[PDB]
Amino acid sequence: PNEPYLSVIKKVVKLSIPIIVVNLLYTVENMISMILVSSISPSAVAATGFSLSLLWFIYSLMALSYSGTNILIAQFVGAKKDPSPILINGLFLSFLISLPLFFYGKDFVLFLMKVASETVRSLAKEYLTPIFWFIPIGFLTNTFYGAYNGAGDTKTPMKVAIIMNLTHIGTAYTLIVEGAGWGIAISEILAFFIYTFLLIFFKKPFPPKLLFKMVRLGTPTALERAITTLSFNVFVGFLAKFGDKVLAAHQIGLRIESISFMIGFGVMIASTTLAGQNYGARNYRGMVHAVNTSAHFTALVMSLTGLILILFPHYLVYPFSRDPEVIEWASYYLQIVGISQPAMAYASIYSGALKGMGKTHIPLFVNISSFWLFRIIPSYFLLKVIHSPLVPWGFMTFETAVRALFYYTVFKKVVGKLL
Amino acid sequence: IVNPNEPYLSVIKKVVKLSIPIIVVNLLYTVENMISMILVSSISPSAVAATGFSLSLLWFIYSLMALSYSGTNILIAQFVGAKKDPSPILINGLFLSFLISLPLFFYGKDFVLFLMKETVRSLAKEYLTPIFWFIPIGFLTNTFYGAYNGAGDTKTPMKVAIIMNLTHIGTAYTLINGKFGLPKLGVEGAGWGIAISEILAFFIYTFLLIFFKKPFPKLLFKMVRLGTPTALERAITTLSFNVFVGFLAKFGDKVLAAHQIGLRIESISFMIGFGVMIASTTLAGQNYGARNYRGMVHAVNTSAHFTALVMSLTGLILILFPHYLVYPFSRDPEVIEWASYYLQIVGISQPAMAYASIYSGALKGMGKTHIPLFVNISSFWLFRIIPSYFLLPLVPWGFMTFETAVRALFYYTVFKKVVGKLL
Repeated sequence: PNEPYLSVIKKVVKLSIPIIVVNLLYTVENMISMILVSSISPSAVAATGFSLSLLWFIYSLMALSYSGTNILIAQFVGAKKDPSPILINGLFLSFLISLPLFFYGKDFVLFLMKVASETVRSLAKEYLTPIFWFIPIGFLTNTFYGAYNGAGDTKTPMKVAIIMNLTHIGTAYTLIVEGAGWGIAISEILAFFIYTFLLIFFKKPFPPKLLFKMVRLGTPTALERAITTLSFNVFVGFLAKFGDKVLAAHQIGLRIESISFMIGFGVMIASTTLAGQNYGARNYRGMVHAVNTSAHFTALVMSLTGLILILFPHYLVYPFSRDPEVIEWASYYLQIVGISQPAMAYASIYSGALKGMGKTHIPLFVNISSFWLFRIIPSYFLLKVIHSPLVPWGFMTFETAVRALFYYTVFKKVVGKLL
Repeated sequence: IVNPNEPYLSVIKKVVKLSIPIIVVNLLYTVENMISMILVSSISPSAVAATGFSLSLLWFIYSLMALSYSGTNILIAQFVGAKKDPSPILINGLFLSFLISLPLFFYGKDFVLFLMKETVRSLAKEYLTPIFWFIPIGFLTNTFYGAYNGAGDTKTPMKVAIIMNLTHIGTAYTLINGKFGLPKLGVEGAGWGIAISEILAFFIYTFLLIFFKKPFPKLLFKMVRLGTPTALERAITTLSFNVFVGFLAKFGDKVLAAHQIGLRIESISFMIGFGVMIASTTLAGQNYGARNYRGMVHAVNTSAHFTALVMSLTGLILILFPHYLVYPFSRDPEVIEWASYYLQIVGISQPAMAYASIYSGALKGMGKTHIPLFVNISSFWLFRIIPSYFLLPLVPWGFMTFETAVRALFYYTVFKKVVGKLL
């Protein structure tokens, strides 16, 4: 409402560091899994990495189960209303939409893999056979992880994520390509049963025809994620035309940015929860200042981090790559993407804040509508003059800025009609 | 346009007066595609296969075509209904298709070859080179369509469709063969024959709005937010219906022939509902903006049951005489028995395809355009694709029927709970 800086960032950080921890644990989990399957064969690593980096399209439709619950429970707890009929319907919706992935889901993935090699797909079949048996289990765990975030108790998914990733890595270590998928499956079932023992017993998540609501709210994000993975695939294929050495540096820049993506996504889910609990309580002038201060602080954090990127180029990639004409490209990458990290703070906060406010159809109209018009398209037009990979990266950096002043200038006007 | 107490006959005469031009646009297109298939069938078998899979693929490519249509079909309906000036909507709807069709221009011709997984592909190349050349013109023409059925004037797109179809004889029959001494374009002829047909309609279409001021003389985010869910409804259902045809694909070509000919015999007795659906969209839009909610309900309630009677007669014809409808298209007997057993399963659902179509169009007029997205999708899996998976050729078809019958009682209750709370 009008509580000062320290007060609002205390209520933020204590519920945003847990999501940062969860996402960084996911990063560590997948890196250690890459290392675990690296001790098999380059073909096994190819299969595993391609099948994992391809699920961001299947493992991307659960934005219904996640968002349709996260958005509603925030406004319901904010308004002090019983947020019980959403957990039941949230779990029912997750289990309902996870079924078309149980059956014709892995076959869809094999179909997409055909469009690589043939042995790689046959090994990916072994890797995905146990994963798809417990896909509704993963949908339920995701609905839980999206419901605890709405009630303002992210420490519980933090603890459960520590448990789940430890179990994942341990079971994969024991069984190790099929055991690597058994790791995911067993981790998901264990985290799900832990959530169940926490739920019905000590009602810690919480103690019926809003399927319209959560469907209509989660469908836009379910779009955004998949239609962004495809778009970024086009943008990545842009770099494939000129050389394969520069091509493999974007896969390192992925992890370099991954920590900041995880931090911003944590402070995005947190700002989502905050904006939702203020909008539901009919406390709009509260969420204005709340997201304002959260953005002002996360922008300083991101300034510091993206400045680390600029000031320490090679001295973050030495363990990764150690050869000429590589440190140059990853370095120029970081130095170019260093500037556009505060903008990622603003574009994460404001977009996640509208999500909590209910404007879930806005992100795909600021992410997809930005993207092309300012990056990809202008580098798919200029790139016939300058034949160097600095064009897509510099345009990336400029476009994250103009996207960051999309969100800001579409936030001000949305709250105007509210007052 | 219809008041809350017109005696049914009064509107039943004023809905079949308006729906018939839409029915003639939907028909004659059937003849266009039939005659084009035959003309291409006059040459190579690979040409037949390539053209068939192209038109069945250009169904999906055209799913990004409703965004300009649904954006201008619905809006104008309300704008004309609420006696508000709908001209800027017209220009911002025409300029939208063009602007949004160049993504299909340039990188979009090889996209088809990409998705089509040898001579067959090369024949698709000499086919998808001149059509995509004038594809913005076709998008604009479909937007002109949309505008005309929205404003309530469907007879003009009827005449335009007639003249375009007549442009598919000559600029086709000739350009394929070569009576005019012109070189045999081969399959490419069937390309130009489509492309050229748009140009003609463009003239007539771009003529009336200047010379005769058509019927009449920012914020397109509205139009885009309306058109995107319809594009999803027509882009995801195509995909996911192929996941249902995989069910029947497990019995050989003799059942694929049954389903493929069912598509045809169906289509013949399909345009009725799609025409009345566009008409009911227009009616519900023109009454929603005019605050005539009771009259809107009365119109949709009367037209739904009238179309139910018509489709009951139609399904009865399909059930009583299936053998004679398949005799034109099949000589292998087992195919005959499968197609007859199929039409007896569809003809039942025919009356239930009137309520679905009418209520589907009706909720489009009154903004709510995400309804048919999560109504026609959450029904596939839940009722036709899964309950057929757990019981496995009459199981999948008999569940198709009752799915598009439970889609009736689902479209309705939503419609009634939405429209009773309008009052």
